Amino acid sequence: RMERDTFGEIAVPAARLWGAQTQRSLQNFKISTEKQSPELIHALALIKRAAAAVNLELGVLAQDKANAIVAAADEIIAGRHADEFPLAVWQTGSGTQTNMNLNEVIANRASELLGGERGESRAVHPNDDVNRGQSSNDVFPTAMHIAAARAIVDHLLPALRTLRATLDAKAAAFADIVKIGRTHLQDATPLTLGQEFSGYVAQLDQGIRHVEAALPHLYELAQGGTAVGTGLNAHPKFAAGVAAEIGRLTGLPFVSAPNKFEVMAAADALVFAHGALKTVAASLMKIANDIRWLASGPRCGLGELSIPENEPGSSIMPGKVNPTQSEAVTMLCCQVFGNDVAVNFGGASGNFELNVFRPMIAHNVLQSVRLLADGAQGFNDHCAVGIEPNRARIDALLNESLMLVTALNPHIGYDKAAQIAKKAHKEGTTLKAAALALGYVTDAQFDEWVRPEHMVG
Amino acid sequence: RMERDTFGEIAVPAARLWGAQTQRSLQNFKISTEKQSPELIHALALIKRAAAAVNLELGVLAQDKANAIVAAADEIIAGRHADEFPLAVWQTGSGTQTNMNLNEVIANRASELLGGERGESRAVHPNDDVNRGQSSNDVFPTAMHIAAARAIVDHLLPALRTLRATLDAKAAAFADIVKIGRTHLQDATPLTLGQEFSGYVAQLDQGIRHVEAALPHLYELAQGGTAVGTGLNAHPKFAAGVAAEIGRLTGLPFVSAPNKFEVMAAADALVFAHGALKTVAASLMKIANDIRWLASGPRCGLGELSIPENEPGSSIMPGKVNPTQSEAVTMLCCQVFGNDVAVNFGGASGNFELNVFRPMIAHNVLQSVRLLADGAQGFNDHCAVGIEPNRARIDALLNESLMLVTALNPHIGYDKAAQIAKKAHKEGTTLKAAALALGYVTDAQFDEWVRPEHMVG
Amino acid sequence: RMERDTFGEIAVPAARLWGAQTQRSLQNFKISTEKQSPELIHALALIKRAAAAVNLELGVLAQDKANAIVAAADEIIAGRHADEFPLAVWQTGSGTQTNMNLNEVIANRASELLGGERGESRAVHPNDDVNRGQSSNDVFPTAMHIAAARAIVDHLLPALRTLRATLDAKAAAFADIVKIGRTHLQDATPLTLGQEFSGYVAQLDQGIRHVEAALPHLYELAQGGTAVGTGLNAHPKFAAGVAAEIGRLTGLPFVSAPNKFEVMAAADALVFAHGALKTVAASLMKIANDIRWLASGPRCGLGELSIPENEPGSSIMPGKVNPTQSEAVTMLCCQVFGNDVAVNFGGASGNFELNVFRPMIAHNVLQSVRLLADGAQGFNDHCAVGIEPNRARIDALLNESLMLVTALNPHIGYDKAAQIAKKAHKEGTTLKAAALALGYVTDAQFDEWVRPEHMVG
Amino acid sequence: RMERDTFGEIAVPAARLWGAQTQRSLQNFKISTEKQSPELIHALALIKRAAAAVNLELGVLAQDKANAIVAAADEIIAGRHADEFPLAVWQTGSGTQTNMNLNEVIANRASELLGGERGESRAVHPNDDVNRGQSSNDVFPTAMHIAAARAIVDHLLPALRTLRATLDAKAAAFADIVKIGRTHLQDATPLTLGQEFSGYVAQLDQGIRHVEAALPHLYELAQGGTAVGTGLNAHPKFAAGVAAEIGRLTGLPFVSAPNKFEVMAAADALVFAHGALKTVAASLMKIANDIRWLASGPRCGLGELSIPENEPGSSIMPGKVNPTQSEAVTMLCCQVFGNDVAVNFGGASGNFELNVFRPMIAHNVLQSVRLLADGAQGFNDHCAVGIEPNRARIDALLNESLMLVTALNPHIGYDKAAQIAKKAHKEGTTLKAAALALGYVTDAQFDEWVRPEHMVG
Ligand code: NA
Ligand code: NA
Ligand code: NA
Ligand code: NA
Repeated sequence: RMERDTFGEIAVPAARLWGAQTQRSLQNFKISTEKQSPELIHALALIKRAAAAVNLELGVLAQDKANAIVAAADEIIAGRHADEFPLAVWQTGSGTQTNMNLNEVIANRASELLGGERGESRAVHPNDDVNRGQSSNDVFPTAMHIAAARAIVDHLLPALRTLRATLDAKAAAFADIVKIGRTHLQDATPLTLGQEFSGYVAQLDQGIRHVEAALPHLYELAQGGTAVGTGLNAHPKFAAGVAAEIGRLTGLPFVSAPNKFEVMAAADALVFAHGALKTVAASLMKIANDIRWLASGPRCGLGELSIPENEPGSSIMPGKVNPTQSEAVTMLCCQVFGNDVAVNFGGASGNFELNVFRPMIAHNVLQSVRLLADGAQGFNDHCAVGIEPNRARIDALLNESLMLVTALNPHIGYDKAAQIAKKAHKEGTTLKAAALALGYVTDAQFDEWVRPEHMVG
Repeated sequence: RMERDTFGEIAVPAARLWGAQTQRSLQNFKISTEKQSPELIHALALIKRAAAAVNLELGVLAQDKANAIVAAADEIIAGRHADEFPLAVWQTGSGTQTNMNLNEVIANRASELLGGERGESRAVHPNDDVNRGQSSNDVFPTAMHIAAARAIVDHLLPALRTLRATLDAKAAAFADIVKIGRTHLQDATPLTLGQEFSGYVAQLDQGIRHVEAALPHLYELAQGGTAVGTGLNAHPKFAAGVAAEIGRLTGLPFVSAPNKFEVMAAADALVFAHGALKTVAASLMKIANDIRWLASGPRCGLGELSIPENEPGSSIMPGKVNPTQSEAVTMLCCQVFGNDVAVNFGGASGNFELNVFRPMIAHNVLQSVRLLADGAQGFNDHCAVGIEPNRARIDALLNESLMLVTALNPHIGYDKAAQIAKKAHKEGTTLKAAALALGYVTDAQFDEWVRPEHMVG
Repeated sequence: RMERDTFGEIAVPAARLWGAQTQRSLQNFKISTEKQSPELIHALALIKRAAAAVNLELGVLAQDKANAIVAAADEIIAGRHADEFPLAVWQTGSGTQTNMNLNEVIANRASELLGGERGESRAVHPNDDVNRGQSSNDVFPTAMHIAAARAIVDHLLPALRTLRATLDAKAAAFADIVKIGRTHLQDATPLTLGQEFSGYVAQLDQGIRHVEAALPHLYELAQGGTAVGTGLNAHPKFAAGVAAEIGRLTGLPFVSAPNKFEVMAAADALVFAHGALKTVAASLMKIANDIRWLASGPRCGLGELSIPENEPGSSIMPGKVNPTQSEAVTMLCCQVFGNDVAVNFGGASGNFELNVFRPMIAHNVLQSVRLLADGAQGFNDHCAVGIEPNRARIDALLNESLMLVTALNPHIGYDKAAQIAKKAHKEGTTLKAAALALGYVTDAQFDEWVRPEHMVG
Repeated sequence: RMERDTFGEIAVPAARLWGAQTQRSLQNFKISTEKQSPELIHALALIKRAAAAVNLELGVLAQDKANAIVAAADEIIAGRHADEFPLAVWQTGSGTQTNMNLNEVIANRASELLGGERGESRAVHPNDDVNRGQSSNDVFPTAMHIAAARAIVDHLLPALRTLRATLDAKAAAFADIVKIGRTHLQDATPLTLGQEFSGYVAQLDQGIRHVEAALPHLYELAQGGTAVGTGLNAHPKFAAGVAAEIGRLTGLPFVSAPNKFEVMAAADALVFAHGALKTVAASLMKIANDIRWLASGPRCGLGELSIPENEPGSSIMPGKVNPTQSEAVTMLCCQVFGNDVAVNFGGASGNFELNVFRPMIAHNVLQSVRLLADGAQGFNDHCAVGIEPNRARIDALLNESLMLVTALNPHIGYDKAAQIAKKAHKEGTTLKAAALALGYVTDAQFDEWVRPEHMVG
C-alpha cells in the first residue's frame, strides 16, 4: 500500500504495520544489523499505553481510540509484533525514528481493531492520537529509564539472587573442607573451601546492593518535559499521571523527574546504572575464573573441583571437562567492560537541552543487563549447582605442601620449623619425613601438633 | 528427526539442517540474543570449502563427498542458509560449538546433494569428512583472521575511499571560500573552507594507511596448527595448501602463519586491527562533529553549511535540519571505542596454548568494521555529497569579526591596530567603523589593506 | 649506613629513614615515575597509628614503643616525610614493598624519638613492632578503602557542593532570562537560562548522591583478615579494635568487613566507587562543554555567556577569552574514563585469596578523586562564579529566530503560522516582517501574541 | 623578583628561572599533581633549539641570542633544570601555558649566558626571540610527535628487542623439553617448552613491527602551520628548515607534515601509536601471566618453571617465590588499556582548527611508552633471563597424564585406547598400569609405542 508523510508518498508492504516515515527511513540507515531491543520497544509501547489511559482519563482522547491504542500496545508487549520494528540503533540520536515506528504501528493496528484499515484511511493518527501530549524528546529518555529499571528488577536481580543462594548452599556444605590458600598464585595459609566460597557469596550480596543503588535515579521519568524540558504544550496533569500509570503497570515506584532538564540533557542515570553493572562484571569474572582454575586438569592443573560436563566429550578424552560456562561468563564480562566505555562517551556528550547519543546508550545498557542476568542464570544452572569437591586431591595438596610447618612454631620454635621446611623443599619430601629425619619431631608429635582443622580461625 | 552424539540422541526439527550437538547446545546457552555474524559463518564455510578441495587434491577425500561439501559451503556463502546457525556468541571460548554447527549443517546438506537424507543415515560425516584434517582450535582463529581481513578490504576501505573522494571534491570546490578559523571554540585566524576540508581528507588518507598496516598480520592463518600449534595429526601439506586455496578464493595474500603457537595462544592481530579501527573512529567523530556544528542553526548556531534533509520536516519548522547522519556516526564511533576495550580484555587473557575469548573478540571486531564501513558510506551518500556553503553567512561572520585587524599592523603598527579592535569590541561596531572613528584609516585604505583572500597562506 | 634484611646487608643513605628492603627494592623496580600517592601513604600511616594504639590498649605492645610509633605516624600524616617513600606504583601487586616502606620508616623514626639511632641498632622493629598483628595482605586493602573514602568525603564532596551552590545561585539570578533552546545543535523551543542551569545543578545533586552510595562498602575494612582472610594469628580483638580506632581518628563510620575474604580476594568497593566517579565525570564534561560553547566567540560563536579571563590576553585580541577551565575539566574527565578501565581490568583479575593488582587500582581511584575535586573547585573559582549573561545577544538570537512562530498558532492557525516561518526563512527576514508582508498579523498583534516570557512553562 | 605580563607584575622566586605567565598560572591550576613529563619538556626544548638554529641560518635572529638560546635548551635537555617546569598537565588544552614556560625559562637562562640578568631587564625576549616564528598551536603538536617517536625508538623498541632475544635464547635451550599442553586450562596435546616460548618470541616480533608501523605518521610535524594550519606569518623556509634540523638532532626522519590542518585539528598519530602500544600490552599481559602460572607453587600450583627470587623471602617459607615482575607488568598493562581510552576520548574531541585535549593525550601516550619499556626491561632483567625448567616435575605431569593415550591408537585402535584412558581415570592409575591390567599392552610395548618426543611435530 501507499502511506504518506510530509515529503510525499511511499510504498509499504501490505504485510507490515509501520508507515511512511519508518519505511522512508528504513532506506536512510542501512547501518550494520543491530536493531532496537525488544525490551526498549516494549518500554516505548508501555508509554503509549499509559499516555492513552491518562489522556482518556483527562477527557482529551476518545474512548474508542484509547481502548484500541491500549489493546495494540498490549499486543506489542506480549511479543506479537516482533517483525514490525525494523530500524537500526544507528539512527536519529534522539530515537525519533523509533518513536515514530511505535506511533505508526500502533495507529495502523488500533485502526484494524476499530474495524478500519491500515494506511492513509486509518481512524487513529500516529502523531495526533498515539503521540498525543508527548514529544520524541521526552518519550525516549523515559523509555530508557523504564527499560533499564525493569530489566534490572525482573531479570538481573533474581538471577544474581539465585546464583548467590546456590554458592551459599555450597559454602555451607564445604565449611569443613580444609584447603591450601593461594596468594600471588603461590601456596599460602589454609582456609576452608566454604570460606573461599563465602567470599563469592559476599561479592554477590555487595553487587546486588550496588545495583539496587541505581534504581532511584532510573525511576525518575522525563515524560512531560516535552521538547526541551519546560513542559510547554503538555497537559498540566500529564507528567504526574503518566508516571503514576507506569508505576501501576510495572509495580515499581516510577515518579516524574523533579528536574526534566537533567534527565533530557543527560542520561546520567544510565551511566551510573552501568557503573553498577560493570562492578557485577568484575565480581563474576573473578568467581567464574576461580572456579575454572580450581577445576582445571584432570591431572596437570589444580584439580580441587569437578564441574558438570555440559557438552559431550570424547570417550578417548576422559575426564577432560572444558569449563564452557566460565568461558561464556568471562567473555560477556569483557563485553560489559567495553559497553561501559561506549555508554560513558555517549553520556558525556550531551549538548544543551538534549543528549542525542540515546539509542547507543540504551543498546549497551540493556545488552549488559541481559548478558549478566542470563550469564549468572546459566552459570548457576549448568555449573554452580553441580560443583563437587575432589576431597582426596584437596587433602593431598594440603598435607604435601610446605605451608603447615607454622603449626610447629610453638613446639620447637621458628628456627627449627624453618629448618624442617627448607629440608623438605630441598629433598622433595613431606614436612613429616624431614621432621623425623632431623630428629626434631616424632611421628606421634607431628600428628598431634599439625592440625589443619585448627588453622582456619 | 532424531540426531545423535556421544551423549545420546536428541530431536532436531525436520526443517533444520544442524545436528545433535548444535541442538543440544542450543539449550545450554540461552545467553542474550547475539549470534555469530554472517561474515564469520561465511569465513568458516570458506575454510570448509578450502579443506575439501585440498583434501581432494591430496587424495584423502572422495570426490563425490568433496564436491558435495564444496557445493554446500557455497550455498552458505551465498546467504541461502541464514536460519541454520542459531548459536550464541556467548558459547565455548574456542568457538567449538560453532565449528560443529558448520560441520553438521554442511554434512546434512552435502548428504542431500549426494541423493541422501539429513540425519543419522547421512553419507557425509561432520567430524570425519567436513572437519577432516582440522581442529576447532585452529579453524576458529583462521576464520577470525579471514573474516576481519575480507571485511576490511571489501567493505571498509572502499567506503573510506568513497567518502575521501567526496570530501576532496568539496575541498577543491571550496578552495576560494575564506572563513573565520576557530581554536578553543573562539574566533581565530582565517583559512579557506577548502583548507579545513583538506584536513578531513588527510585524516581519511592517514586512516586508510593505518588500517592497511593491520592486514599482513591478519593474513597469517593458524590452519594446520591442530590442537595446540604443533601440527600433530595434520597432513604435512594441509597448512600450506589450505592457505593457498583461501588466497585463491579471496584474491588476498593469505599465508600459513610462520608461528602457529602465536596465532592460537593469542589473537593479537585482531587487537592491532581494532587499534586501527578506533583510530578511524576518532577521525570520523571529529569530521562528523565539525560538519554538524558548522551546519547548526538555522539562526542561533554557526550557520556556515547547509546539509541535506534526510527525513521529513515540519512545514512550521523550516529550516530546522537535524544532522541525523552525524548523530549515527558519532554514536557508532562511541560503540567502536567500547568494542576496543572488550577486544583488549579478551586479547590480553589467553592462557597457555589457546586464547578462549574468541567469539567475543570476533563479534566486536566485525561489528566495528561494519559500523565504520556502513557509517562512512551513509555519511557520504546522505550528507557529504550534498554539503553546501552558506556563502553570505560565512562572509558576514568573517568581515564582522575582530580577527582581520592584524592586516592593519604593517600600515599603522600593532598599537593602533589593537586600539581599533578594543574600540570595535567595546562599542559593538565593525573594525572599519572604529577605524574611521579614530581617524586611523580611511574607508578606501581599509578596503585596500584588509584583504582576507591574502591572509590564508 | 648499612641496614640488613634476610638476603644480607645494603647501604642506605644516612639522610633517609627507610631500611634494607625499601633500599633493595628501589633498584628492582625502576619502572616509570609514578609513586604511591601521599593520600595512600597517609592512610597506611593511619593504620600503623591505630594498630599501635590498639596493641597498647590490649597490653601486647610496650607504651614507650607505642607512643613513639604513634608520634612517627603523625609526622608522616602531617606531611613531614615526603621524601621517605620512593617506591613505584609498579611493584608487588599486594603492596607489600610499600607496607615494608612504612614499617621501616616508622621504626627508624620511632627509634630516634626514643633516644636511639636509625638502622640495625634501633629499638623499634619494623616487622615485630610496627607491623605487629598485621599482614601486608590485609593492611593494603584496608589502606585503599580508607584513602578512597576520606578523599571522597573530605575533598570531592565539598568541592561538588561548592560548585553546585554557585550554579544554583546563577540559576536563580538567570531565572527570568529567556533564551533559544538547542536540540541536536539546532534552534529549538525556548527556556530560561536559569532552567538550563538548573539542569547542571540537578546533575551535581544526583552525582553527589551516587558518590555517597559508594561509601558504605568502602567503610568495610579488611584489617584482621591476616594472610588469607581467616584471621589466623591475629589477636581476637584486633579487627574490631583497629576499625573503631580508624573510625575515631577519621570521624567516619569505618567497620570491620563482615566478610574478610571478599575485601581481600577482590577490590570491588573501589570498582564501584570508580563507577560513581565516572558518572560525575560524564556530568562535569557536559557542564564544562555547554559553558564553553555558550561563551564561544566573541563574534563567530554562540556568544550567550561571558566568562572570566584567567590568563592575560593580547591587547590586539580582545575579546578572545579561551575557556581554559573547561579545557582542564574536559581533559581530566577523559582521564577519569580511562582510569575506570584500568581499575576494572585490575578489579576483575583477582585470583583465589588475594587480588594483587592493588597499587594500580589505588593509583587510579585516588587520582580520579583528586582530579574531579580540584577540577570542580577550580572550575568554580575561576569560571562559574563569574559567569555573566550577554543579555542583548541572548535576546537578539531569541527574537530573530524562526522558533517563536508557534505563538501565532492559536490566533491564525498552524498553516498561516507555518507560511510565515517559511517566508522569513526564504527571504532572510524576521518573523514579524514576513507576517506583516503576508498581511496575516499587524505589528501590534505580533507584540501582543508573541510573548517569549509565556513560552517557558 | 618582579616579572611582568600584559595583566601587570607578579613576584617570582629569585631561585626560579620561569617568568610572569608561568608564575601567574601556577596559581590558576592547582589541579592534582601530574606535571608535564621530562620527555615532553625535552621535546619542546628541542624545538626551541631547532628554531634558534634555523632562525640564525635564515638571518632573522642575532647570533649571540641564537647561541645563548641553543645553550639554554641544551641544559634543559641534559636534565639540568628539572625544577623549572611546575605546571600541571590539567592546563590550557593547547599546551600554551607550557610553551610559555619553555619560552620564559630559556629567555631568562639565555640572558644569564649573555652576561645579563633574569627578569624584566633580560636581553632575550620569551615571545619575540625564543618563540620567534612559532605559535603555541603548532609547537605543542610538534612536541607530542617528537616526544612519542623518540620514546618509541630509543626506549621501547630496544627493551622489546632485549626481552625478545632472551625468550628466544630460552626457546632454543628448551627445544627438547616435552610438556603437557593446556587449552581451556585443561590437560591437552603435548608440545615442547621451547615451542611455547617461541609463541612469546613471535608475539614480541609482531608487536615490534606494529609499533614501527606508527612511526611514519608521528614523523610528520605541524611546525610551520602557525595559528590555524595556513602558515600565515611564518617565514616561508621555517617549516622545512625546522623539520630537517629536528631530523639532524634526533637521527630520525622527521618531515614537515604534508597537511598541517590534519596534525593540528587532530592528534590521530598519537591515537594510532597508542593502538600499537595496547597491542604490545595484550601480548605482555599473556606472557607475564603464563610465566607466573607456570612457576606457581612450590607444591599446589603448576610447578613447571622456577623464576628468580627478587626480594628476600622468609626462611620458614621456602620455596615460596612471589612473581613480582609479572605483577608489575600485568598491572602496567591494565594502565595502558585505561590510558588508551583517555587518548581515544581526547583524540576524538577536536573542534575545527585545533584539538585542545593535548596535554592529557601526551601524558597518557608517554606514560604508556615508559611503562611498557621499563616493564619489558625489568621483566627481562629480573625474571626472564633466570627462568629455569623444573624438568622432573614437567616430565611427571606429562607421563602421569591421560593425554598420551592417543599414541596407542595405531596399535590397538581408538576403542581400546579410549578404554584404557577411562580406566586409568576411574581408578586413579597411570595409563601404563591400566593398559597392563586390561591385557591390551605389555610394559615393553607401552614404552616402544608411547613416545612423547615423537608427538610434537
Ligand atoms: Na626459635
Ligand atoms: Na606600534
Ligand atoms: Na490551520
Ligand atoms: Na577401534
